[PDB]
Amino acid sequence: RLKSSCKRHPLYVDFSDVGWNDWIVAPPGYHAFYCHGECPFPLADHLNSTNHAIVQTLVNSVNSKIPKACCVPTELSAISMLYLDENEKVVLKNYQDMVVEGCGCR
Amino acid sequence: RLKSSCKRHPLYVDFSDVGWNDWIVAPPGYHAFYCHGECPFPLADHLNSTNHAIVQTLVNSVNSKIPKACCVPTELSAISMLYLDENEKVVLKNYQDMVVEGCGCR
Repeated sequence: RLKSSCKRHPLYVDFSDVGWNDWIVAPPGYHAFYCHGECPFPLADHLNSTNHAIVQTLVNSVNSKIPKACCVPTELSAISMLYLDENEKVVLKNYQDMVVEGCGCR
Repeated sequence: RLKSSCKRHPLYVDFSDVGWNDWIVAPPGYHAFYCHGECPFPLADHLNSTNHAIVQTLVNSVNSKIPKACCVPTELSAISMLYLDENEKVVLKNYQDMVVEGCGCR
């Protein structure tokens, strides 16, 4: 766990490995992706940072006791899941914030 | 840099230390705060996590090559700043995402 600038990485999630296939009927898993990568001080353009992230990035370069801005997901999307609630009812719900579309520094 | 659950920490930022007092007339600095703290697998309630964060937290507990959800700011607020643009014009602008109100796992 350590690499260049903040970016999106591939990550398929199998519901059976995380023990969710018990309640999630479908899909069996999904391409979720994830974010990772240092948020540099010279602030990459392409990479987006909130004003706070920028302020913190700068402070960090003049004082290291303060952490750099983290590389988290900034753009997400949803996926459908057919599952069974606590009462064994079959539900088809559209779950938000499941897939990482874009990454950024925050 | 290493502590318990994700939480907000105090952080005053002096524009002179980060070399911004040159263009920012006022204020001289401000209480920005910052976020830090591990995002545990048993997922603290009070602490908020996106669906993705939850999925990633879980994966992480069954595979460590994948990073835990990061502790970033989830609720921010703005502050006013009187500054001078590139043309030496005095501007009073309300800058968004400057202050960390709440923290979370993403």
